[PDB]
Amino acid sequence: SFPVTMLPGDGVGPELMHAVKEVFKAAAVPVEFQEHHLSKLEQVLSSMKENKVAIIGKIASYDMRLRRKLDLFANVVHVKSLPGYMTRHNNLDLVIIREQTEGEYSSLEHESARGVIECLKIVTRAKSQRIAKFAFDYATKKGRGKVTAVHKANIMKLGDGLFLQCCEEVAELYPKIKFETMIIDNCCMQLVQNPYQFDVLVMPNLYGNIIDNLAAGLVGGAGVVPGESYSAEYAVFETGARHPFAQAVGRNIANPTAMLLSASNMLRHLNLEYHSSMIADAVKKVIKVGKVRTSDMGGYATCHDFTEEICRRVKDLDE
Amino acid sequence: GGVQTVTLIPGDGIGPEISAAVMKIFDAAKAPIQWEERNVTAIQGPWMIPSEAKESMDKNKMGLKGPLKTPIAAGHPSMNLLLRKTFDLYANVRPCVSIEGYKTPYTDVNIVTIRENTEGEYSGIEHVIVDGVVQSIKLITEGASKRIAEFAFEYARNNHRSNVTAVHKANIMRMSDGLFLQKCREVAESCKDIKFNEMYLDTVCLNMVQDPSQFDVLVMPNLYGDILSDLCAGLIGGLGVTPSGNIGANGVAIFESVHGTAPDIAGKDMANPTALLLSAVMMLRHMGLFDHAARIEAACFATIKDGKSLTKDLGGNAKCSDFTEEICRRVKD
Repeated sequence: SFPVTMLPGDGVGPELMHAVKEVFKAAAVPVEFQEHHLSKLEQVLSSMKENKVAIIGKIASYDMRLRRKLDLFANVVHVKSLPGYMTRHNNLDLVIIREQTEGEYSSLEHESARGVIECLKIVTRAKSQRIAKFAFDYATKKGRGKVTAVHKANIMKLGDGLFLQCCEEVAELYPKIKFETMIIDNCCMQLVQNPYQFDVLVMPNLYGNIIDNLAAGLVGGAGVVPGESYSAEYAVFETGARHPFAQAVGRNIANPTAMLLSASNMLRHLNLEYHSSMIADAVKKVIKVGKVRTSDMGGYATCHDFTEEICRRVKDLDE
Repeated sequence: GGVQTVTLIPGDGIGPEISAAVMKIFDAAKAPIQWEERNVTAIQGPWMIPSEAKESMDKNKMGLKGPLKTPIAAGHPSMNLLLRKTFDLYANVRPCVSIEGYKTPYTDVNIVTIRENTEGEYSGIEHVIVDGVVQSIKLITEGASKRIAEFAFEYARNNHRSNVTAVHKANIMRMSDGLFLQKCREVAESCKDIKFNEMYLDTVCLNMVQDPSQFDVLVMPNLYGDILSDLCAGLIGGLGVTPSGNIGANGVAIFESVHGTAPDIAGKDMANPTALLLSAVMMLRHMGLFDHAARIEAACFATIKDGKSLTKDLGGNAKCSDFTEEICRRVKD
């Protein structure tokens, strides 16, 4: 059973998706991938209408259009230390919830005079109240205790203040979750000094870009942090820090950990808890034993060698 | 050769204590500096800072500013906003270097973040289009972008620095950040003695937290500078140990502490002047008193590696004055 749309994407995306199906076939996972080698191609919206979930690589711009044609307004990134992989900050566990459809990401730019460029940054009560209720629903669904709202409302009094205001309003409906606000630049500095004061963070688009990759590098980097993007009907699974030179360099060198890890999140979403717990734990255990590690984690292993070992452990029965 | 007058703004809270501690450390090394205390707290006549404060900073170009208390009034503007527009402070410079006594997870850090201070998302332009729809305007111009990229390659050559990195998000804001990059490259080709490259804000953020050693001088637009500079602060110890200067027009510069006013320890002899000291060291170098600065700097660093006297916030029981006098002792080598 279970059809899932797969967009392999730009860069090493095709090689991670190859790892995903390889571990999936290994763990004998009941999921058939209906894949489109994109890059209208609104065939994607049709397949998601029937399938309702996707796994995607790295792709207004297409990315921010496809997001908009899917209303993928909420982005979730799980910053969680993996036991075997050691970093300056260990035993960390954060959720970065990010608005995706507004801000500076809609190409609203123009020239008002020669050499004077204006670029618009859009905040609306609609999209902010929505991402704010989503963050608090995430805190309640998952047992998190605090939601910190990150902004720069002291400079952008309107607008960043609109976003702030909706957060405080939404926050009264959830009196069982603690709610704090912090200023983006202060937040970034606390994130390196002491990231353990944070539980769930919620921010608009551009700040979310920054804090996605900053937290990602706290616990291991672009190769191990996974992320989802949700609609109200749709669930798209990707990697957490999806910045421009994230894993694009190299062939057979990339880390499949983040893609596998969110692939196992996708399985949890599909209600396949058995295969989610298996693949996740396989991945996590190959990292802990420290036998094979990819170059970004300090080892010498090829992407194929790392994936091979994940399969050898999903298939093992003495575990 | 000659004695100079620096406008000194002591500020609030631990302000006067750290100010008066820096005056004492300058005295100790017989540094050619007179001080002229002014007050920058804003008034509004026919919004502005007191006339005596303007005439002071205009006559003697240098200032040294301690922490100001955040105003209470809603309508009261940001004090740094009034300071910036009065003297056209366009380059905010933040050298972030690990301190040898103060152990941090990051040990090899030596970064300078030059930050465009005039425009960007701090344009101050916002509109309510319709109900519940706001619009903040980010502004990038070719003049300002060029000015900052010139400063950064200057700073890089003057302070014998080897690489400059233009940090942008031109992949997203293709026209605004694109223009910024365009002029950075333009300046970079007329100063081919410095290895220049570009990175994305998010690539720098993800790399900074993993390995700060690879970075050097970083030049970027306003918002990106604000975030990145505090981020790099946390790499070395926080706002309490980081210098800061704002270079402006007519030779004007104000060097500042970025840390808090800290009133709970006001009066008690417990504040830390390291931040305000290292900013006044910047001031000395910006004025060309290079040996007085390299000396004062060497003392303060030596005091912190000893450990004998550290304030409450670096792991010591030593008072603000026990710390200060140790430096003054040390600076008479």
